[PDB]
Amino acid sequence: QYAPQTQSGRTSIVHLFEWRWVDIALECERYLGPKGFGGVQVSPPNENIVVTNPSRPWWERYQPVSYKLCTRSGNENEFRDMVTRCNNVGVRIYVDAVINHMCGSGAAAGTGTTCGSYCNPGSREFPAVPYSAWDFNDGKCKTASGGIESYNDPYQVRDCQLVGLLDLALEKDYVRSMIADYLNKLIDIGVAGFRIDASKHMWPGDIKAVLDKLHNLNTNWFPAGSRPFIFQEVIDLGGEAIKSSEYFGNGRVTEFKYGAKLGTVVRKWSGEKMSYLKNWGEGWGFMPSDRALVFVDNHDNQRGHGAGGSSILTFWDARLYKIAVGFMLAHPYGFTRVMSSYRWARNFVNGEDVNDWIGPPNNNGVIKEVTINADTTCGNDWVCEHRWREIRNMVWFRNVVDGQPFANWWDNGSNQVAFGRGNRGFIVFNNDDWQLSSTLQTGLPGGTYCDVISGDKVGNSCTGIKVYVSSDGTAQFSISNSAEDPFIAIHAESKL
Amino acid sequence: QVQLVASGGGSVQAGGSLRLSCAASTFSSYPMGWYRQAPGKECELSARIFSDGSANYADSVKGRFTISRDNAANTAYLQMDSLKPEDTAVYYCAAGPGSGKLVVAGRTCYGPNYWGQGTQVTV
Ligand SMILES: [Ca+2]
Ligand SMILES: [Cl-]
Repeated sequence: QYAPQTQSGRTSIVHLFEWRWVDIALECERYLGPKGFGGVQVSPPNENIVVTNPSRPWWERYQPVSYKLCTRSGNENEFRDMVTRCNNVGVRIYVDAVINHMCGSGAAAGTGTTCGSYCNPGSREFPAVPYSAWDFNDGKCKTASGGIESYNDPYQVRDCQLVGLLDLALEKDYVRSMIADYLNKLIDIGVAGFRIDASKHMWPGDIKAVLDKLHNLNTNWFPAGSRPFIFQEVIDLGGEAIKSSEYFGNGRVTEFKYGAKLGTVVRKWSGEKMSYLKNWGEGWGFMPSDRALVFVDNHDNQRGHGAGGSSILTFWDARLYKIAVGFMLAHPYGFTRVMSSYRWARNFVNGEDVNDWIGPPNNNGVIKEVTINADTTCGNDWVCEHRWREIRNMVWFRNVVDGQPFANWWDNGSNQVAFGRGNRGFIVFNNDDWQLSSTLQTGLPGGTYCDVISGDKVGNSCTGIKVYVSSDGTAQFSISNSAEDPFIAIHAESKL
Repeated sequence: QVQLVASGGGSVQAGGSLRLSCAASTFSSYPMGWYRQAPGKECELSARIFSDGSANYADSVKGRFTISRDNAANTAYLQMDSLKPEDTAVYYCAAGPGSGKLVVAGRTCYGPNYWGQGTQVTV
């Protein structure tokens, strides 16, 4: 369950937050495939309750009402078409699995659902699954309010209701079997793995129970007994009863310590210096690399009050954002996930964005298609960070240096740093307020390389900065602190 | 419940020395550091010691301060030699896995999760 199952050589996945199935299918063929992306993490493909107040927030999709593959992203055959078309071009699909809960206990009764299924939250009624009141924990919780009141007690965070969400009784075989049925159908459709949403709120044992019921991957694209990729969402920044190391037995885990620590470093807050990133990795208190799923930001914390507060960098902070994403991508620690989001009107009142609920680009609830401009950027308010040359080329960079050891670290004692990945790639950063001028050993074979951050190798030419490494592997680097993108990168396949 | 109690501190003349101590009742297998907050100034990381023993040092203290741990008593240490009046500020002991924050004087310090009450140093 630890292996990503991506096509050999592909080392990252992108979160196409709220994209429609028809757009992802196309995106797979027109771009993800050609650009070496390993796979896509899609938003919950199961039916959820419809929220009109606020008007269709993104989070309504974390309130399941059934497991019918029917949502604002698309129907089941659209979903199927997408999995077939992405796999056929070497791009895996990973489903966001919301299995710890159904919708909010205080929702109205009726069919106000993405697929018209009926449900009565008040009575724990979900005929379309079907689930009854005895399929929920209600009695098992011991807090007075029935909700989570203290994260210092593992029992209530796993047996009580997260923000009113009807907590599913995952200890019951009936429940585990029903969830496995949903995930297995997905597997049979072609899905390569899952993100286990809100793992923190479930017992590791119940997870295991469900996981062990899962089928092997679809032999149409994978070899025989291939196990699905499992990466559990556990927000562990320390200071709590629950720790991520408790779920290592089920698969990998989201290391939120990563994005928090890196954001601070790159932002140069609290006296942090990039030169301190020499021992980046487990050394910094992080979980074991082969258990980590890393990212700079996620759909949740990029909205601020998530895991990491304002230290988390996002596309709003473009310049610095690209440097962090680039450092993570060049560095060997963990398995990387890049974020691809959508724009919305932020409105911070007393330190909190009260518009952070706003859902994906839409025309009266109907999600907008993702339009591609000739310059390869996206339209209709989709940010498409996964298409910024700076990030796109670094995903290629990671693919190219795969398996190569961290090497040739250099730093100017302040905020200028650089390192290599064996003899296949080198990267330099200038995060100081002054010019960077140095002759560094790149570990790369002599030659002329295209800087993949300022340009691209097209035909027999570079569109941007050219770096010349002499026979002895050294090269002169010059980056003004005022450069558009204060870091250069070159690799085996960017060599002219 | 973890509690980080810092010791040492006080006033001293320029060029003098001070040794700060931090006790913890949390073990010591993750990074522990020392931050300092001067009046009206941003919070700054002074020195950090990683599990393996390697350390980070603010360029302005490098060669003048020496961070260390004991393990045999769960105590971290920060020896401050050749003190300078610029070193005047409140020093906070900081430790733990993951990350946390310290909200002081309207400013927040992103760091190690657990902080100490802060000891006053004056040069
Ligand atoms: Ca639960
Ligand atoms: Cl996540």
